[PDB]
Amino acid sequence: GAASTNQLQYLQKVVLKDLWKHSFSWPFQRPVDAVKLQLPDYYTIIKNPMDLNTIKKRLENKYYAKASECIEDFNTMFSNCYLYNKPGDDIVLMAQALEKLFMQKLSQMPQE
Repeated sequence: GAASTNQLQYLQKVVLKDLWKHSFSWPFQRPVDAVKLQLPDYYTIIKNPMDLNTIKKRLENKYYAKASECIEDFNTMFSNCYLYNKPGDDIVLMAQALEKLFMQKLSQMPQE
């Protein structure tokens, strides 16, 4: 698009796709529905919420001027999970496995 054109493509076609395909991705695919999940404090504690669909649509809409802004959103998805929940929680173990895959794919991203 503009800055980091091949890198934004990689984030969309490799990183996002491979995280989505991962079997643990489903709790991270859409914004947390705090009414349906009965979590009235979720959006009190998490002020920068992020999910894979928001990243997907942002990439589709060319929202990111550079790849680092998209990487920030991926990292925020994980950090929000560890902030809201506790060690040993099922959602935290799922996030950790996804984050390990994310770090592999990010490490393989070709330079600009």
